[PDB]
Amino acid sequence: PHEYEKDGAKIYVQSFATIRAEADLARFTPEEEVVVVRMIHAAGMVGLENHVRFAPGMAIAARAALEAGAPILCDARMVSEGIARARLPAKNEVICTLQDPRVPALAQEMGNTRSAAALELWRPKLEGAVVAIGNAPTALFHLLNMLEDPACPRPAAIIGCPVGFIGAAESKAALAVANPVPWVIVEGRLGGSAITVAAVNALACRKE
Amino acid sequence: PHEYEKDGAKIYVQSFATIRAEADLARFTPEEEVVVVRMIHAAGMVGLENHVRFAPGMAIAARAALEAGAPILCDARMVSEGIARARLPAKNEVICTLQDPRVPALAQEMGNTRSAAALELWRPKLEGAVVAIGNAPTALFHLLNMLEDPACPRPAAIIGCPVGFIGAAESKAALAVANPVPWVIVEGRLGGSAITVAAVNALACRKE
Ligand SMILES: C=CC/C1=C2/N[C@@](C)([C@@H]3N=C([C@H](C)C4=C(CCC(=O)O)C(C)(C)C(=N4)/C=C4N=C1[C@@](C)(CC(=O)O)[C@@H]\4CCC(=O)O)[C@](C)(CCC(=O)O)[C@H]3CC(=O)O)[C@@](C)(CC(=O)O)[C@@H]2CCC(=O)O
Ligand SMILES: C=CC/C1=C2/N[C@@](C)([C@@H]3N=C([C@H](C)C4=C(CCC(=O)O)C(C)(C)C(=N4)/C=C4N=C1[C@@](C)(CC(=O)O)[C@@H]\4CCC(=O)O)[C@](C)(CCC(=O)O)[C@H]3CC(=O)O)[C@@](C)(CC(=O)O)[C@@H]2CCC(=O)O
Repeated sequence: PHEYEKDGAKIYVQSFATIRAEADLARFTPEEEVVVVRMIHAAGMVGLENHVRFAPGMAIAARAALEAGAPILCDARMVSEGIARARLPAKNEVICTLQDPRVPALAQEMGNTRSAAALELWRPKLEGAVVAIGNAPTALFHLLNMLEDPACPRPAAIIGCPVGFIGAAESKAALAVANPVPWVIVEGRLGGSAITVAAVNALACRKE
Repeated sequence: PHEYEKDGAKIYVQSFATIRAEADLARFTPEEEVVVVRMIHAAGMVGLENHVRFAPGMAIAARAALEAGAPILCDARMVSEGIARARLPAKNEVICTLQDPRVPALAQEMGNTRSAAALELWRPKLEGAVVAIGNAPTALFHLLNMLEDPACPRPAAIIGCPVGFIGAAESKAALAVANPVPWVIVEGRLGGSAITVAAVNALACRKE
């Protein structure tokens, strides 16, 4: 038959070692470097690290908020499903409101996407949250506008990594310019649910 | 506030137009070209098309099996959750057995990963299925070995797009050399749940 490596704990260690032998990671602090390594792993793409940007302190702040029990608010089900329940340090809730039966009618009334309208339902869980946006640029731009009101609850951190051709690059450059709360992004068109998940999973647990 | 495009049906049309203006797509048949466009969209990466390979007839065969009610067997929950229930043409079942409570003990006894052991549970749904492997190279290599037995039920098609540094490229090159059933792959390290989902969603419905 076909022969191949079957020890997944070994596969992980090997993957990480290969990435650290090939990637240009010197500019990242130790807390940032672990996140980057996992994002590269998820993407299968050495070179990705030339596009990542963090606010000073973000990685430290996000791991603290998770260790304190913060929820994780996700734009898409592909993000919520990816988060490793085993790695969570404090029984953290993982939330996506996209399929709430109220979202189609709210989106029509707002003249916005479903991805964006569903963020309105995050309000009660937003104070101190870790935000994970892996898909929808409209969700990230709508979140920026939400946070321009001083009465809106404010998250602990935002992982802003939407992907794509229309809106994506612009929404991530606007996040970084606005600097509402500590943030990380993948500049340009690259991003997506896998990279976003990998960032959350890296931040959640001190072990790789 | 921040200004940005809010019509998602418009966003899609624009995304696709941008990809078709930039990407090198001439070698693909019309049925293949639609799949490729959606995979690029999901990845945010023009250039991806230089890595995609299809068996002759795969795209036609996979869309037929779906129109006939075939299930969709998925390695990972990030794949199963991504598939658009609205685009499915014939009430198709979407299945992932990874979290079955029998999988941890079966994997120990097989000396294999959970991703791989969970494929044993696909047997009753495998005849005529569309296989969507977006994550685990071990699952794809284990599937090849499964199919070396003439008694194993055989799928209609395989979308083989695992990602990563260890095993991934090798498992996809082995799929293509073995040619068990019609197939598509992303050669090398790139791949993942988003690209895989996008292939299934492109095949499921004739409208873009
Ligand atoms: C349609 C199914 C999945 C999907 C969705 N994507 C949706 C978020 C829709 N996808 C959207 C757009 C086309 C989208 C992208 C935007 C930028 C660009 O187009 O170049 C990018 C970000 C390039 C993009 N769509 C990418 C993707 N969309 C996809 C994928 C799988 C491609 C595809 O096959 O159509 C792929 C996944 C990217 C990732 O996880 O890394 C909608 C229309 C607007 C969101 C926005 O631009 O901010 C959105 C629907 C809505 O919110 O009203 C989803 C809810 C649709 C559904 O269930 O019918 C839905 C949510 C999936 C989830 O919850 O896992
Ligand atoms: C740990 C959580 C998610 C995850 C998983 N990935 C797993 C599949 C584990 N991931 C695995 C490996 C490290 C893996 C990769 C293989 C190649 C390489 O490492 O370079 C690649 C393919 C590079 C890889 N892992 C990539 C990814 N794994 C991930 C991600 C999100 C990265 C991360 O944060 O660890 C990312 C997603 C890629 C995508 O969707 O496009 C295990 C250990 C082996 C599978 C194999 O190599 O064939 C696997 C566990 C097992 O089957 O025994 C998961 C079941 C673990 C869990 O729940 O504890 C689990 C399944 C996720 C799902 O059902 O959505």
